[PDB]
Formats: sequence, structure tokens, C-alpha cells
Amino acid sequence: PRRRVIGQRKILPDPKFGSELLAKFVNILMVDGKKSTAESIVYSALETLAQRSGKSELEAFEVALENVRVRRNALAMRWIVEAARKRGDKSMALRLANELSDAAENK
Amino acid sequence: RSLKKGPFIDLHLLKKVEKAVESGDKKPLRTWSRRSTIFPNMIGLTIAVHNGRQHVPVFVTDEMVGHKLGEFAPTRTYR
Amino acid sequence: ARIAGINIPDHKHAVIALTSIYGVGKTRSKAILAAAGIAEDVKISELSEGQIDTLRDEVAKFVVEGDLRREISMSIKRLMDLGCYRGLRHRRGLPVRGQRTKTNARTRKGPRKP
Amino acid sequence: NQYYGTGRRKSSAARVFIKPGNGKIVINQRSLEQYFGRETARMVVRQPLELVDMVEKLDLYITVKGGGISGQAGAIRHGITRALMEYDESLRSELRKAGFVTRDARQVERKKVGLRKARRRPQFSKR
Amino acid sequence: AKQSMKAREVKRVALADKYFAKRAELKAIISDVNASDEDRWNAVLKLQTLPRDSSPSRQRNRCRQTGRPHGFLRKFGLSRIKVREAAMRGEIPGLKKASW
Amino acid sequence: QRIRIRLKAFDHRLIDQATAEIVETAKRTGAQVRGPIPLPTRKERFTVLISPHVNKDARDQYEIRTHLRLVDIVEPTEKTVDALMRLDLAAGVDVQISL
RNA sequence: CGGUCCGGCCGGGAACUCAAAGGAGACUGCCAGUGAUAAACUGGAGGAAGGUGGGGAUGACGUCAAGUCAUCAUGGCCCUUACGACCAGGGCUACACACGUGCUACAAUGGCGCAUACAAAGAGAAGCGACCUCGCGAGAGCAAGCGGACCUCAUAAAGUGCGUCGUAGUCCGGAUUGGAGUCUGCAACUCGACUCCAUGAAGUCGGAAUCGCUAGUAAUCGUGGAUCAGAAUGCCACGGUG
Ligand SMILES: [Mg+2]
Ligand SMILES: [Mg+2]
Ligand SMILES: [Mg+2]
Ligand SMILES: [Mg+2]
Ligand SMILES: [Mg+2]
Ligand SMILES: [Mg+2]
Ligand SMILES: [Mg+2]
Repeated sequence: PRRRVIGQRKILPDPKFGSELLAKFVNILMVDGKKSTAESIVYSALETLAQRSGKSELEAFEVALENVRVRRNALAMRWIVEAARKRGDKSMALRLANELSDAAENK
Repeated sequence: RSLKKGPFIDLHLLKKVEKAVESGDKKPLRTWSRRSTIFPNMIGLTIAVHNGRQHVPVFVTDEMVGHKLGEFAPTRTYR
Repeated sequence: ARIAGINIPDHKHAVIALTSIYGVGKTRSKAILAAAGIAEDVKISELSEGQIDTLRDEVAKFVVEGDLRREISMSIKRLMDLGCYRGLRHRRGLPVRGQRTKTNARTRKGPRKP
Repeated sequence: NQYYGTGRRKSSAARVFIKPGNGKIVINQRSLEQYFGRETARMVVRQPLELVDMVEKLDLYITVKGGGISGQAGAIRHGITRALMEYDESLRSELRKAGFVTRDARQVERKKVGLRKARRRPQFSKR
Repeated sequence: AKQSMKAREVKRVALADKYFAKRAELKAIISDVNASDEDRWNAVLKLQTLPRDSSPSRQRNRCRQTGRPHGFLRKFGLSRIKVREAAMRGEIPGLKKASW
Repeated sequence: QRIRIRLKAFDHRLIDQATAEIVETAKRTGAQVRGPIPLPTRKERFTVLISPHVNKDARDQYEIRTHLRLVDIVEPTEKTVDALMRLDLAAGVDVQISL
């Protein structure tokens, strides 16, 4: 970093929606290299956000992303995941869905 | 712990039991077999169990059958 | 519902509620429900009194009560009153079956004090 | 007429057999939905057949040995791209743009002496 | 190691093929026979009068050149340091420092 | 009948020389041979200490590579057998014959 | 392609995967820009690989009288009916404490039950030991194949699908202890491994301080080997996900 000035890696996007930004979101929640169990929680959390908390699933995540703002998007997604773990609900898909609901209404 | 096909006992100590039954009880018998299984024909005798430097006599009791003679001799002195 | 195991099981599933009796784990609770004919996911609700007393008879084969406390205790009293080496381990609160006493003996020794 | 292309990964190896016309996928005498348990693994083999349009247009008969979930899926994705270069030979400009023809050669780093892992060092004391 | 310690190892092997090779092999089978002599085989008691030093559990695999009981290898029959001194002088065939 | 020769050695450049001497002799005398096949190399790997005391981390990394060659001969021609059975081969090559 | 008892199993096929002997291929080679027309850099094309591609082997003169008379080699000194040698048992595993190094945890990214898919790399003849049979199980009996790309260890685990528990000292976590046993070996008390029943400590994410790591890395999942009669949370390797 003192001499070695290089860029940052560009991972493959979301296979479901074609979103580059959502591919970085599932990697933060992913622990122990478990991609298969991480993306199932994120997909089920957004479907709760889409069907019962407002349409335009890709736009509904962006409104929740906008209030908590490369590094600006990185710190915003990290604050959602880490605050979702310390909640009172039952599952990780239910906790992160309520965090995106609160971030959409900036509270 | 040990398998059921034959409880282990040393040959020299088994000979010491047989003469003790016929000729009656004697002075406490010095031995080194800390690994022998106690049989019911030993009840009443006093066997001096070696514990590293000395021999401690153990009066055999009815409920000692099945245990080892090494389970009655501490090998270290603690203070 | 009061069993011969007088302590009242919680109002939950059958295989979990039988575990609260001293002497019945997870495996033995499965053996009682298999021998009686009651499913393991049936709660205390709808478990009729004709289905509770048939669990009293199946558990009656095993002594699981404060009577089981004294039988474990007097088995240790057989060791300590005999004067054996293993009986000396229980009287001072030291590990028996080969655990070291240099460090990491906190369960047997009790809390630390210099 | 068969069109063949070899793709592989860390410990996988996949063959690709192209026959003109269907939407059939037969992997290890199983179906696409039956063999691949992961939905992501189902779509990464569809990614090279995105710029080149397939609906009901070509057969693929594939087998694979070794590797895992994405190791087998990375082997097939490499194997399809060489089959399309075998098939048409003009498609290369779109395939070089996608980057799917490049063989990912990032193998596992060896377990080193003195360390419990490849880079993970046992815990260090200052003084 | 010491010369007396290697003399102990020769004494155990010379008794191992003597006593426990064929005699204790039979005594291990008859005690294991489920078909006959289920109660009074008494092969264990006859094993007690045999000498102890014939046991394969009591012998220690040691270096044939120096006698070190640590770092043994069954491929070489030597200790870990003496494998190096034969390797660097080419005395072990095909053995070389590797890279992978 | 069928006779086969398993050829195994440490050196890769030495095993194929003795392999080529057998197959070329067999083709010259009129035998039917389906070539030599390369069987997978069973390579052992040895990691031992270089120090007799502490500084545990410094070690040596050894290997022993054991190559394998198999030559299958279909017809037991007497001119084939009498030539190949007493050949002058390298000392570092072990032969295994199945008659 | 023929043949179906749906097994490459049997005729066969030599294509392909794999197996390993040799060789080609990457050399700033080409283009553009920057740079004193230099070395070099930046950008792009071609290419499987591009700017020492990825990894290993490979560690200069010296520094610390660093470590090794207990691998071995070796100057000198010392003992010698003893500082030697044999055997039994005990100790090296002790226990009021202290320190460093690890494993498993404190859980719903989980626990459990059922169903089920995908590895690589090694080991094996005083050995690996299938099938069959019995036991809840550790295993035991019977008994092939295999000095091995054939046979065996050997069903990889995470994952996937369904059901369940619903945030608690719990169906979390498994310590400790008792009872009943397996196997190894002259022999499992001191001091072995493992299974079964039962018991269910502390612990609900950890202060000052401190460590590893820039990519197939970290994290995590299992497997194998050396040592070994038996005795791996250590160490050496190997892949899976990432
Ligand atoms: Mg209970
Ligand atoms: Mg010497
Ligand atoms: Mg030993
Ligand atoms: Mg020095
Ligand atoms: Mg010094
Ligand atoms: Mg638990
Ligand atoms: Mg670096």
C-alpha cells in the first residue's frame, strides 16, 4: 500500500437479479464460506420487504441504502448486517427485513 | 475396563492364596501384584501390597471382590 | 399431571417433558414412549389420564427419584468407607479416572483462591 | 456432428458434447434440476449461453468428476465456451469480452512447514 | 544410545522369535476360540509363566546405526538425523530434497 | 496365453531406456505388443527435522518417486521368450513377470 | 455402435477424461502514450497464461561465546566389586498456584430427526481386511479379494430437501461423576482409547493488553499420513465451500 497501489477486486454479480451491489451484500452476512445459506436468508428477507413492505424490491433496498450512507456503499451495507444480528426477532431473514424497513423510514 | 473372558490374576499370587486356605491364616503376605483381581477365596486374609517403597497390609473385605490390590495402596505421600 | 416422579413435567412435547425427571435422558424417554404407544411430539394437552398412568407403569421398572440419589451416593459410600484409593479421591474432591491435577481441574476443586 | 470442449477447475474435469437442437441437459445421467442442488450453480452454466442465445437450440451431454459445488460448475462453464468456439468460431470476440474462456488457475496454496496452514502462523508473543 | 541399551533390544528380539512367535500365537487363538473351551481354556495362565521380554509391545524400534529411540522411520530403519547424512552423500537411492 | 512385464524404477529417464529395449526387441522378433502404458507414479513424501534440538521450524522436505511401466505381450512365441528373458538391463530396474 | 438381468457389465471402440515420457507456448514479443531518442512506466490487442503468470526449492559477508558433550563425531578430566550392570514396583501423569500454547463452546448463519449429492491425497502382508451374520453401540464371528489405477481402509463432511424446537441457561453447550461394557497388550489401579445408560459445572461473546492475514488468502468443513501393540484437541499433508 505504501508502494503497491492496486485496485480492488470485481466479483461476479447476483445471479438472480443481475445486481453487482447485492453480490457484495451477501458476502458480509456470509460466515465460514457458506454462500448457500447466506443468499437464502438475503433472498427471503427481501421478499418479505417486497411483498408486505413495499413493491420495487431493487428500489426498496436502495431507499434503505440511501439513508445509511465504493466505501460509502460498503460501510452502509455493513451497518445493516451488524445491527440486524443484535435484535429480538426469531430468524436472520426476519431481523434483516425489519432493519431495511427501518432504514427506508430513516429510524 | 477389562474384557469378560477371564479375570486376570498373577500365577505367583494365586499360589500364595492356595497355601493360605489349607494351612490357615498367617502373617501378612508381602507381594508386588498390584494388578490382580480379588477373588472370593481371599476374604479374611491380610495381603501386604507394595506401593513403591514399602508394603501396606490390606485386610480383605467381602465387598473388595472384583477390585484390584493397587486400588488400596497410595504410591505418593502428600503434605 | 403428577407422575410417580412427583416433580411436575413442563407443558410441552412428551420426549422433552420426561427428561426433567432425574434419571431419564433423551434416549430413555424415547424407549418409554415407544413401549407405551405415544408419539414424541404430543403435548401434555390431549394427553389423557389413561395415557399418563400407562407412562407411570413403564417408568416404574426403573428407580428414578431421590431414591436414585441415595443409590448413586451409597455406591460412593461403598468406596469411601472401604478405604480404597478411589474412595480417597471423592473425599477431597479430586478427579478419579485419570484427569491431571496440574491445571484445569476447576470442576473437581471448586473456585480458585490462593 | 459433435462439438467438443474441455473445461476444468481445481480438481474437476468436464466434457461437453454438442448436438444440434433441443433444450435438453443431461449431467451424469441426471437432470439439471436433479443434480445441482444450488440455484446459483444452475445459473452460472447459463451465463456463457447469455450473449449467445439458447432456448431449444442445442443439446449438451456433460459428465464431471472430482471437485464440489462450484468446482464442477466452474468446469462446465469453461467447457461450454470452448464448444461454442468449436461450433461457430466467430463467437470469440464476445467470449473474450465476457472472460469465461479464461481458465481460473488459482489452485490451493500448499501447507507450509512451521505454520498450521498456508499463511496462518501460530500465535506470536511479543516478549 | 548407550551400548547397554542396544544390548537390551537384541535380547528382546532374540526372545521374540523364540517364545512369542509361534507358542503365544497358539495361546492367543485358543483363548479367542468361541466354539470350544468356553470356560476352562487356561491358556492365559500358561502365558503368565512365559518370560516378559519376548513381548512385541516391550521392544522399541530404534536406529540401526546409532540407537536413538526417537525419530524412527520404518522406511529407512534409522533416526531422522542419520537419514539426512546418507541422503546428502547419495547413500539412499532416489532420496532428494523436494519442492511442491 | 499372455505374458506381461511390470517395470518399476526410481529414475524416469532410466526406466524408459530399459522399456524401449524390450519393446523394440519384441517388435523385431514378430510379437504382438500393445505398447507400454504409463501407470500412475506412487510418489512418497517425507518431512523430517534437520535440527537435533529446538528451532523446530527448520525441516527438510524429502520425496521418493516410484515410476511404473507395463508392457503386455499377446503371443508367447518361443523366439520372443528366449530373447527377452535373459536381457542385459539396468541394475536400477526391477522386473515382474506374469506367465 | 450391437447386448440387456439397467452394473462399462460384455462384445467392442482409441474419440474423450485420466494416467506420464518428450516437446511447443510468454520473450515488453507487437501497438499507442509518457519518459533526455535511455532504462522504465501506463494503456490496449493477441493469447490458456503479460509484465519476476501461481506456488515451491533456492536464505550473501556477518550478528547473538544464540541452541546442541543427551542424535552423532571429539580434546581433556572423573568413577570402576561402581557414576557400571540386571530385575520387580513406583515416578516422569503429583497439587494450595502462576505463565505460554490449543480444542470445544456460549447457539436459530443454530440444535435434532429423516432423505440425499459432490472430493483430492495417501496407507496396506506378523498388514488393509469386503460380503454375510449377531449386538442399541464400541465390536465380534464367519470369510473372500489384494504386495495392489483391480482389492480393502472408504458411506468425505459442510451443503441440499422436509419436519421440529421459538430466543431461554433452552431439544444451547458438553464438563464432571456413577453404573454397565468393547478393544489393544504378560498386564489397562496408580495412568489408555472407545461405546452405552444416567448426571448436565462454568459459560449468554470476554478488561488492560496482544496475534494472524492482501486471494483461492482469511474463515470454516471433513479426510489421510508419520510416530504407534494400543494410546492425537499436537504435527505433517490433502481437498470442499469461500
Ligand atoms: Mg432426566
Ligand atoms: Mg555413543
Ligand atoms: Mg512402546
Ligand atoms: Mg557457541
Ligand atoms: Mg550460552
Ligand atoms: Mg446439548
Ligand atoms: Mg504481502
